[PDB]
Amino acid sequence: MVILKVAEWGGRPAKRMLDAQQLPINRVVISHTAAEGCESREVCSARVNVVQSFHMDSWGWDHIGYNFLVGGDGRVYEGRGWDYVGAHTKGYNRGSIGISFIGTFTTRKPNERQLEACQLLLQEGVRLKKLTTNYRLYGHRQLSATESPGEELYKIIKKWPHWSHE
Amino acid sequence: DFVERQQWLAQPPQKEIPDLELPVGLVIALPTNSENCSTQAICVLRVRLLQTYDIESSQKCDIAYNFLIGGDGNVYVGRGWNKMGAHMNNINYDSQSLSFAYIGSFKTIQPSAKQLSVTRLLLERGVKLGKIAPSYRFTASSKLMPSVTDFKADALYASFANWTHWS
Ligand SMILES: CC(=O)N[C@H]1[C@H](O[C@H]2[C@H](O[C@H](C)C(=O)N[C@@H](C)C(=O)N[C@H](CCC(=O)N[C@@H](CCC[C@@H](N)C(=O)O)C(=O)N[C@H](C)C(=O)O)C(=O)O)[C@@H](NC(C)=O)[C@@H]3OC[C@H]2O3)O[C@H](CO)[C@@H](O)[C@@H]1O
Ligand SMILES: *[C@@H]1O[C@H](CO)[C@@H](O)[C@H](O)[C@H]1NC(C)=O
Ligand SMILES: *[C@H]1O[C@@H](CO)[C@@H](O)[C@H](O)[C@H]1NC(C)=O
Repeated sequence: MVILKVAEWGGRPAKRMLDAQQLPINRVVISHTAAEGCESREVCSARVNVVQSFHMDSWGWDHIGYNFLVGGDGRVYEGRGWDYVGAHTKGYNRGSIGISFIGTFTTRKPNERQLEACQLLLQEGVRLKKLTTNYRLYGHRQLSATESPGEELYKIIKKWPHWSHE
Repeated sequence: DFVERQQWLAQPPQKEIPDLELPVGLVIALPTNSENCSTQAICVLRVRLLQTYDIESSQKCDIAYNFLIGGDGNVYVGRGWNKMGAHMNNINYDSQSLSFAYIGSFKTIQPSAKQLSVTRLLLERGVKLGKIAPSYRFTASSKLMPSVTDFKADALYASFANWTHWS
């Protein structure tokens, strides 16, 4: 598994110090970016930079909103990481990890590498004690009024063992 | 001066969109009836949120417009030069025009001088590229369909009233 740090994908640091999470975290929220996907380090880095600008400049947040993003190249792009509170799911940022699949998965499935990367990321979080052993996983749409993470991606994660409707 | 779809986080279109027969003889101005914008970062917010509205509330295949013009004087690429828009909800008009949407609401508020000047450059670029016929008509969506309340933007259209190609 490759996790590219903010600096490694050419991103900016936070505008100010972010709030720290109480670890271990037992909620994960899966979203998509609802923009174009990507199949290489160059293209995915480009996509994540635009996302960071949207969150920091257009919305005026203090950093890219996700804890992690997963590219169609199979690489993980670090956002806020495991230890800080995100800006991805209103009311649920504290005590959760927000992971966004880069792309739009309303009628198209995420690819083999993207799904593999996310599975490895979650297993790494449990292994490092960032996530509880019995963490609950949700689609963004269960917690917020949205299409996110896209019907085809949501149908996939609904069959994952950690998925919860509570 | 052009902000490409990727730069505004555009969602890819839901399905294939039909090509226009080019060049078009008609260019149509419309308001977005969203809040306006004076910087690229806020215009990007406006355009990306309009795209969602157009797809998810209006059930369109993509943002409804060929190009969008922000108060910052930048041109935001919508469906572009070559694809049919969905601005009039009428296949006769939509298949035979390009749409320029002005980001904001302009019933009493005027567009910025930037918005108006870049419109001139945008129309000229279209003529040079074979997308707009040299003898094009530029008109208001509201003139074409007087009954449509969302097309009303008196202060926008008054700003083009003395332009030679305006009808
Ligand atoms: C196809 C699709 O998914 N469309 C959805 C569409 O998805 C959007 C899409 O949204 C995606 C799916 C997304 O994951 N959005 C996250 C980032 C989002 O906006 N989440 C908000 C929460 C944002 C948030 O928590 N912000 C913090 C900001 C905090 C600022 C500062 N303290 C900091 O920490 O930086 C906040 O308010 N926190 C408070 C304190 C709280 O938790 O109570 C939510 O769902 O409530 C956007 N893409 C990106 C990359 O942002 C882009 O803009 C429109 C479209 O494309 O969203 C609209 C709602 O606007 C939905 O109706 C659509 O169905
Ligand atoms: C945007 O709208 C506000 C409120 O009407 C106005 O004061 C401002 O000048 C407008 N900005 C532009 C056109 O750049
Ligand atoms: C109509 O607009 C005027 C200003 O309101 C004149 O400056 C101008 O001559 C005319 N517009 C053009 C240049 O076509």
